[PDB]
Amino acid sequence: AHIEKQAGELQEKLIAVNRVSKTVKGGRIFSFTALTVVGDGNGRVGFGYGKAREVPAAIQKAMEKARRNMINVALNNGTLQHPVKGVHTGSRVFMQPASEGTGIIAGGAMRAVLEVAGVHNVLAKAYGSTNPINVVRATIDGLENMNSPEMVAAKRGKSVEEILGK
Amino acid sequence: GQKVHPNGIRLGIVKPWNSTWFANTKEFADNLDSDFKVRQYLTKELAKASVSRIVIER
Amino acid sequence: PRRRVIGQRKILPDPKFGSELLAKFVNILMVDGKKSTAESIVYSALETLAQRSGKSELEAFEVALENVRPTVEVKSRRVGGSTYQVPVEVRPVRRNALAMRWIVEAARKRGDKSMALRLANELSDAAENKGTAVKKREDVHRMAEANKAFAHYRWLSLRSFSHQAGASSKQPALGYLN
Amino acid sequence: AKAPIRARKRVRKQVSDGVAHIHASFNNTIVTITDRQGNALGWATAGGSGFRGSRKSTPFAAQVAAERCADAVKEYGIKNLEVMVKGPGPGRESTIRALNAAGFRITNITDVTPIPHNGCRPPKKRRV
Amino acid sequence: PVIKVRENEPFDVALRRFKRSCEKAGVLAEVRRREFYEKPTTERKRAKASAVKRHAKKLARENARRTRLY
Amino acid sequence: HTLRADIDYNTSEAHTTYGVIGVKVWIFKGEILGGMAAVEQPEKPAAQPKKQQRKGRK
RNA sequence: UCGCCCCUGAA
RNA sequence: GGCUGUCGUCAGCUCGUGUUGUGAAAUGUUGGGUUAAGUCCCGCAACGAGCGCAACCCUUAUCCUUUGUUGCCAGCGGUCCGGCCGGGAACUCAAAGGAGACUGCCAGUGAUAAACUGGAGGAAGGUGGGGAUGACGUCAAGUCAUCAUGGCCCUUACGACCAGGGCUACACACGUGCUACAAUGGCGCAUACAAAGAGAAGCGACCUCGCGAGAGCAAGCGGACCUCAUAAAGUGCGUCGUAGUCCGGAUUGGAGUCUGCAACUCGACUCCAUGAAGUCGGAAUCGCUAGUAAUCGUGGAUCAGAAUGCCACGGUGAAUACGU
RNA sequence: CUUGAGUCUCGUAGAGGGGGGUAGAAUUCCAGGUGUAGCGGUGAAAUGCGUAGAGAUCUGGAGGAAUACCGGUGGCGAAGGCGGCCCCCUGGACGAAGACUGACGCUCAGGUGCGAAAGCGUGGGGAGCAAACAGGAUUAGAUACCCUGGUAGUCCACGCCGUAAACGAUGUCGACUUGGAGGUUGUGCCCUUGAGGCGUGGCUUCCGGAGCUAACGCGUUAAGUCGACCGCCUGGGGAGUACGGCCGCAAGGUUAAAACUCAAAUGAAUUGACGGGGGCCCGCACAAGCGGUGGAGCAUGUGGUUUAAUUCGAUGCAACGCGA
Repeated sequence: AHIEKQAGELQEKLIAVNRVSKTVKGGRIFSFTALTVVGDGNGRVGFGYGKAREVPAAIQKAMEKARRNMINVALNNGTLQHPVKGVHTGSRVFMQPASEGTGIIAGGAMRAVLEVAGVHNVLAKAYGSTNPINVVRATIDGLENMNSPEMVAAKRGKSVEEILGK
Repeated sequence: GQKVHPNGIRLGIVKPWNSTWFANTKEFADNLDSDFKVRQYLTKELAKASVSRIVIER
Repeated sequence: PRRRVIGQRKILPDPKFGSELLAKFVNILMVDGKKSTAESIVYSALETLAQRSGKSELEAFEVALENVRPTVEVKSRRVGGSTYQVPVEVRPVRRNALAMRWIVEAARKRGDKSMALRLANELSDAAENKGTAVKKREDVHRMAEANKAFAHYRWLSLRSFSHQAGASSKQPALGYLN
Repeated sequence: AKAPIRARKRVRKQVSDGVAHIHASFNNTIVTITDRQGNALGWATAGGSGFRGSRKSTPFAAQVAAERCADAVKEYGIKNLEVMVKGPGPGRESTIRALNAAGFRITNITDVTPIPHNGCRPPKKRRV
Repeated sequence: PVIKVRENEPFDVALRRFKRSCEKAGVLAEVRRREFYEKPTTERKRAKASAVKRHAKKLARENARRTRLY
Repeated sequence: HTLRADIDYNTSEAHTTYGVIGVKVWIFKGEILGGMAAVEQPEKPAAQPKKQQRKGRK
């Protein structure tokens, strides 16, 4: 994709951070992996999974890859414009728009991912097994998938032209 | 053990010796001991400069 | 597991036969890696043979040994399809080795003074098959010709036979013997 | 090999022809030459040759038995075979070939072999 | 392992190992073992699995055939 | 294992209250140039067909 | 084809 | 901590970047050929790169170059006939430096690729042979006793020093070696050739004495000088005759030696006597594919003074390998 | 009203169901003949069977059970399930023109019927195989797998029980949504001038797109996208057990808990590891050879034991002539 870490407006942030393992021929190795997001407070948000032998380069590489998995989002107000109740992976995702005068209200991944993405008055919820790692798939289920007033308005405008043409 | 440290001829005719001297028949022992002793006190009393390595030529 | 050809030994001609075959008969009669002490007995026993028998210098060994060597040696390997150990028809080179070895073995079953006199008299009785070193032959060759199930490993081999054209009886094995 | 010799007391049952029965069993090999009047002349088997184990069904074991049998029919004067190969084990051309190479020739290849239509139920046999 | 059809010509070794293929196919080897209806029928469906896959293999093979690596 | 390169190697050790921490620093300064496999003078082949001898006869 | 079991724990 | 063993001299082990997967991860590194080799070639979402293999380093198999003394001796002389002296540097030798081997070349085979099989030239062909080379790691493997060090403990002591004793007890068991059980040998005679190291707390020629070990006398030597050093198996002869012996050598006693301040438990060597078990070893189990095995000596370190050990050096010198 | 459903007509194919006849092969028994010292089994064996004549082989007769090939993801049925051949009675499916009925439909707790195999009752039948059982074998033991026999049973008739990993682990019905290849069965068309060329329906495999899924995969015959109705689940162990009811002749089946106890149980997939899993490739790993050790003595270490001390550490290989 394209950069989401941009001078004078960058909004670096992290999500997960942990270690994972592979069982090698000898002993067992540890790969320092982590999820990140850089925002701008205006959308443009992504995610990356680094692999490293150290925690700093785990976040380095994950923010490289964050820019390579940027998704665009555009909105008005401090809240998302459309509810998306879609589910990606086995973590169940829900997402309402909500009037200003309320917080993010979420302790999971979607506390921080729903901050960087220019939203902070959104109300969201999740069901199913607790697992922050795929709460992050609310990139798919709300930011990537959306509707906007001028999208729906051009449905109503497309139809009129066809009747005239015949 | 895990690393056996191969350096025993990397500092041979591949890179210079770090204490080049000669000794005769009954001098072998003496020259050995005397050199090493000096270096202990030397390296300790100097720490205001960044030691690349002491060497001696006898 | 074995890569490339085996070694070959180039050895000297004898100073009384010119042979490398009967140089290999000094080699068998070496002990403690001494060819010196070996060569003694060899010639000492050559003479013993010449007196006690007719023959020739290349018949005192040769002919006598061609009555000690079997043409089949039975080796070992657990597989056989009956837990059998298979006959192996030996190459003419390995024929030599067997008989040569056995004649020296036979002189350690004797105590008839020296070592020359031992193997000499033995070789004199070994050309008419009335020795005791020719009776070693009569167990290797007796076995082999009275019992066979060949070099096939019967269960493994049979599957291979069936696939190729349909058989259960002996043929080349197309499939694995693994 | 090690197979016994055989002989018979009659030389009056010949017709110059006889069925070569072969039962190439997975655990044995029987070779029996019956006359073409359907009355025995000779018989022989691998176990009587002296073989034991599963080396009673082997090619070698089948040959020896075919030749033991040959000694038991020679005195009548027989020189034609009506080969009846049967059973699943080896020895199924071992016997044939041996006979040919023993002053007989083949004349007929016939099939008399049990083929069930499942009027009896098989055993389980081996399972180790 | 043979059929009733005869060979009347001189032989020491004759063709009778494709009279094996006109009789035996394991039909004298099923007399010492019991099976369920399930067992042999599933095996038949591995010889028609062979035949459908035969077509599929040819597409894969064609790419390899282009280049020389043998 | 390069025999045509200047393989450096020295050690240090700390002696902290956390235990002892060994240090090993291996710098591969050369890569195709020695320091005693290069820059040296051998001697002989002097290329003279006569090997001098004492003369006179007695 | 030659049966053949049994094995306290955190690096 | 440092050091080391270990699988393993294993051909493996990773990583960056991209792509694939929600992820763990994967790809690469897999496949088709091939090599000792993640070796090389081709292909394939892989493209590159690092470590290990290999690589470059030593040494040896040849031939050349220097230098010729304490080493060599042909052509040249002495002779004392001995490289002992002059002469000659040719030769061997030493040991510094080069020449060389790379599937380089020839043919076939192999995708026309790598490679494989024969061939040639050569001292040597196909990782030439042997060293160094022993990865990243795993085993909380060992080692606080080589040394280093966090904590802990001892403080007219657990510290320190000395004389005596114990480490070499002992009724046994196990591991690793060595020596025999013999004529291919033993013993007696005579006789053949070594290499590589060692050395003024040393080795010690010579000559004298001692059965000997060794002692006295003393030259030489820090040295291709001199000495240890007489190599030993081997070899030509004398014998003995298959016996527990002319095999074998344990045990003990007495008599001596040496090195030491002093050799009693607890030094080694020698002399004479005594003369062992063993007549060639079950179940089982281990090493080894060539200058190796086998066997025979020699030297070295440690060492005032103790090698069947370790470490190293040469002599003689195989059997067998169808085949996995 | 006809698009849903149903009927009529005409054909089509099939192991659909039930009943009754009929053929041969094979095993077995019995009888006769021939021939003689073995047979049979196994990795080896043994029990068992044979001179009172077996095994094999041939001829005659009899009986029971099952129908080689056929034969295939081939076919049919609601499912369970259903195979030689023929007749009789009888069910379902599908297609083709039309013709007719006119939502008459869909599903379903209860209820009712159908139920592989074993089992049970009653009566027939009994060859082979085989629980049980008895010898033998393997094993330390082997009440087993293995071998030799062998009873109930399997088989037939009737009734009963109603279970099964009763499976596509996938409720049934209706509706939709890319396709490709094969199989099978109707029917229309095309010089049918080609066993076929082009369609269009029914059924059936394999592949796979989108989509779905946590993934494996499913994938127009869905686990896709919808609706209708019913059934079930709501942590695991406790337990498909107890208790009561119900059903059964019984065996049991059916309905179906709780106390108590635990922080997991579990599914799919990833990498390595292991496999008496497979394939591939090497090494004195084996085969083939050569030489040892364990026997004996001595040398050396260790354990055990003893001692005032036998200073300490190492522990298959990788400790135990090791540190020393």
